[PDB]
Amino acid sequence: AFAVDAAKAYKDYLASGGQPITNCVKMLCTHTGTGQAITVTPEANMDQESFGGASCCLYCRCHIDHPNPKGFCDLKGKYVQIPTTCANDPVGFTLKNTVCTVCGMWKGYGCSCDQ
Amino acid sequence: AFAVDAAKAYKDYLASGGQPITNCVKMLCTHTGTGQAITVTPEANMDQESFGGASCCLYCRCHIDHPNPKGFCDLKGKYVQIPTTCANDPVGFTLKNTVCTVCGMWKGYGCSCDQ
Amino acid sequence: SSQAWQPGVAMPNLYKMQRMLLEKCDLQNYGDSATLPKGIMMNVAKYTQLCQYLNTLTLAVPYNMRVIHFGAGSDKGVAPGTAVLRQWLPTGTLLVDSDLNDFVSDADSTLIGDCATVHTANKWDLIISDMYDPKTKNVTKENDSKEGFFTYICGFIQQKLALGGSVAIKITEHSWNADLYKLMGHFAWWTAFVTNVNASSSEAFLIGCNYLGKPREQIDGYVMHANYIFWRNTNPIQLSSYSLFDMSKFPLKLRGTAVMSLKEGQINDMILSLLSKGRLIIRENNRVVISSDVLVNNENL
Amino acid sequence: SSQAWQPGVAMPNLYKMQRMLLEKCDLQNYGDSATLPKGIMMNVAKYTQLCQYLNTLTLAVPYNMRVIHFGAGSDKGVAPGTAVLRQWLPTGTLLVDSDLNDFVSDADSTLIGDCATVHTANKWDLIISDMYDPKTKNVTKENDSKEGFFTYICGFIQQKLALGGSVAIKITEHSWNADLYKLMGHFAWWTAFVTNVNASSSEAFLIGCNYLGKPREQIDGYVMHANYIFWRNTNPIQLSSYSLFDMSKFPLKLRGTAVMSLKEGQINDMILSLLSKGRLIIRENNRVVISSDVLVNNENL
Ligand SMILES: CC(=O)NCCCC[C@H](N)C(=O)N1C[C@H](O)C[C@](C)(O)[C@@H](n2cnc3c2c(=O)n(C)c(=O)n3C)C1
Ligand SMILES: CC(=O)NCCCC[C@H](N)C(=O)N1C[C@H](O)C[C@](C)(O)[C@@H](n2cnc3c2c(=O)n(C)c(=O)n3C)C1
Ligand SMILES: C[S@@+](CC[C@H](N)C(=O)[O-])C[C@H]1O[C@@H](n2cnc3c(N)ncnc32)[C@H](O)[C@@H]1O
Ligand SMILES: C[S@@+](CC[C@H](N)C(=O)[O-])C[C@H]1O[C@@H](n2cnc3c(N)ncnc32)[C@H](O)[C@@H]1O
Ligand code: NA
Ligand code: NA
Ligand code: NA
Ligand code: NA
Ligand SMILES: [Zn+2]
Ligand SMILES: [Zn+2]
Ligand SMILES: [Zn+2]
Ligand SMILES: [Zn+2]
Repeated sequence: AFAVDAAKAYKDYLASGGQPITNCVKMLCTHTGTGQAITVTPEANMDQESFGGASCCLYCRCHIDHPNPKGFCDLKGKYVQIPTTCANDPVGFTLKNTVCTVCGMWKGYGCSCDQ
Repeated sequence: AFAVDAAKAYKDYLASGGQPITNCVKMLCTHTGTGQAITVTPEANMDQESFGGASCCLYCRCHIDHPNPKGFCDLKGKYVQIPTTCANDPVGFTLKNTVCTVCGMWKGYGCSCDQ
Repeated sequence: SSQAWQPGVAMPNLYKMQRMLLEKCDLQNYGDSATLPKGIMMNVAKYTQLCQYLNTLTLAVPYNMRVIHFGAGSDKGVAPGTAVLRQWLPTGTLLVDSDLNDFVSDADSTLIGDCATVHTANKWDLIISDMYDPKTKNVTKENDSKEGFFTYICGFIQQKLALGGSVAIKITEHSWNADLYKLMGHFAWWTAFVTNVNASSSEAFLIGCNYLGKPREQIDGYVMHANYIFWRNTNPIQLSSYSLFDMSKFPLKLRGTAVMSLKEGQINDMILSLLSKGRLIIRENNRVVISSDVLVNNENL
Repeated sequence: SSQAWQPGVAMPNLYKMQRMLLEKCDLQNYGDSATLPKGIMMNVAKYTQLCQYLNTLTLAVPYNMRVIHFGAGSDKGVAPGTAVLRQWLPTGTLLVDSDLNDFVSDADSTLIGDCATVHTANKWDLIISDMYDPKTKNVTKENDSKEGFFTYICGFIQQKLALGGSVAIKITEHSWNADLYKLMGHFAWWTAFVTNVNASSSEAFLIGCNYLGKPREQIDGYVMHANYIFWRNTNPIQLSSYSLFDMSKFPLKLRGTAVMSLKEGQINDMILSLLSKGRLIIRENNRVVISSDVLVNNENL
């Protein structure tokens, strides 16, 4: 019944004042993109930065298994858009937040399906 | 500065009443062996069980990196002798205990270099 | 009745000489289970008894022996059989294992994926296979020779087993292959061995002892499997774990068997005789390099 | 002076035609650094400018393009260059990368180990290498042609690059190989390209554009490297990151270049002409399978 909870470990490490994971790979892009959360190519808008997906995945970066039963990665091989105000901690951001399955924007950072 | 502490996670999981990791590979042997902690072949004495090393390694079993800088495993490819009274939790035992570098017995379970 | 203190029972020579038709396998003690020592898994007991039986044959045991083990993972994610093989084999023996799914192992190297993706430059002294697909136990369809991983194994033996080397390949009533039986005739000796702890199962290990690289005898594989089932159908084997309690002579004795590099033309009758007796291995003695093929593809857009 | 708005500077043809002796490289602006956009790593900027320059050449861009990237890991454990390559390449492009040490990557498949252990069945449309050993920057010893991974790369190009494909191989003053320069003459066109963000370094990318599989011109590699250093020594390049701010035309245009399977005898002058223009790729179109050799050994007793 034992499984390491890396997600909770990182969350608690951040709460206690630990420095966010660094060296996430920020891409050059137009910043005139769709603003969707996770895309096949950088899609940052004016208020976002785009990063290589693998480098923003806690499981990829920590060399641990992915929480999927198939062990598949949401981010590897794609690009993740992070709000510029949150780009000091892309791993934290992707961990804590969730993508709307309807419009593809980050819930609470672009999703407007609630009106 | 962030690193998962699987050793502490397992220790805390055990403290809280979680069931020890199962399916450690117990070997058939004479039980007339040297009783040393970690050996190239099963060396259980009358008061020990011998297990395949990899299956008693928290890092091997959890698919996470080994705490060595080179990532080398103390147990993989060898056999670990566990006191019979402790054989319900070989991963816990090897994690919590330390091998005497002089005689090769478990400190406090065979080591008598202190007299 | 002495069989209960043996590690298992080998198919008696007279049954090998028959010409039976294939029947359904009906074991008297199907469903029964032997009583294992406290806390010992079936697969540890099974491999222990297999190794105890192999101790009675003329295995070549060279310095820097090379052993590969297919089907080495369990549904528990560990490798019980590999751990018994490593206990059995001399210390320092190069052990490689493989399985379709991920598992943690005591082998010196583990390859994950279908066995067909496994490639090796060098030759081996001993090949162990526990590969098995339980889907084959379909009693409602005819029982024909199977391909799949058995095709790989036959090719691997002909291409990568050293002369003088040996094999043990797990089969069952439905998991079997005619060419593999035919290939048993390319060894100095062969049998089908049933472990006493698993005697209520149609499982056996097909053992080829001392590889000769050419037919020593012609074996029809469809007939031989029918002979094997006939033997199993008419000779109940009493479940037993007795041999598990005496491990004092378990270690495979390091015979220091000689390794020689030889070419096709130089394998005369004197060499063949040495091979047949477990006194010689023929293969290069280079370093051991292995790899698994990885299929690459990009599933985006 | 317009060079500052380019992604970099390519070695001018007249310098390629010289016959200089090899000198020490002395860059006017050694030690200076360009001012990168906020939070952008040098290696992202470097690969972006390299891809911007490659956009000006006649690259073949087939459907289901195949790209392999050697030296793809950083000391940070991630793969910045691979991420830029994947941004640049059409979506769905098969991307494989490799490095000596472990790293996490956006490539479709990553192989860890010395490049010499990397094997592939299939041919590639584009080969990128950033392999580099900083130990070569030893100024106190003579500067001779280097082997090591350059030997692998030359063989990989001759054996595994599709006709019509292209390469970009990182070199420096001391990290270079004469045969690789010679091999540049087996492409329809070649250059040494210096990125504007790294112009204070003797680094360049040796680019072979549209592979022809045979010498189109004879190049002495010792002389050509001397020509390259002469150019660098006499043409200061102003550090610049200007081109990083305009990415609207960055994506490699999917030209749908035709792929054909052809045999040695059928490569006439019409085909060669098509290859030379980036209008044709010649290789099988099977599935992509890769592997890395693993050395096996048992260090017990
Ligand atoms: C005294 C009393 O009440 N006993 C009645 C209950 C007996 C229960 C036991 N499961 C049994 O013996 N049976 C009952 C079947 O009807 C006959 C059959 C199918 O041939 C048996 N059987 C033999 N070897 C078998 C199989 C078999 O299915 N399979 C799948 C095999 O692989 N093997 C090797 C199975
Ligand atoms: C106005 C004022 O006070 N400036 C004085 C301070 C200048 C500092 C700067 N580091 C420099 O230019 N130097 C000073 C050396 O004495 C001359 C030398 C060795 O040739 C220079 N240099 C040129 N290209 C170089 C190298 C070099 O070492 N290496 C290793 C190269 O790879 N390349 C490509 C290095
Ligand atoms: C009976 S289990 C063997 C368990 C293992 N020997 C042990 O000691 O517990 C059979 C194994 O064969 C493997 N197998 C079946 N078909 C295979 C194939 N085509 N290639 C590789 N492995 C295969 C399965 O994954 C399964 O784990
Ligand atoms: C300049 S770094 C490249 C970093 C990477 N391209 C990036 O985007 O940041 C050079 C790399 O080449 C690798 N390398 C050097 N020699 C090698 C060899 N013989 N085989 C494989 N990789 C090698 C080193 O491990 C090193 O990480
Ligand atoms: Na079966
Ligand atoms: Na053998
Ligand atoms: Na250098
Ligand atoms: Na190309
Ligand atoms: Zn991931
Ligand atoms: Zn939405
Ligand atoms: Zn371990
Ligand atoms: Zn001691």
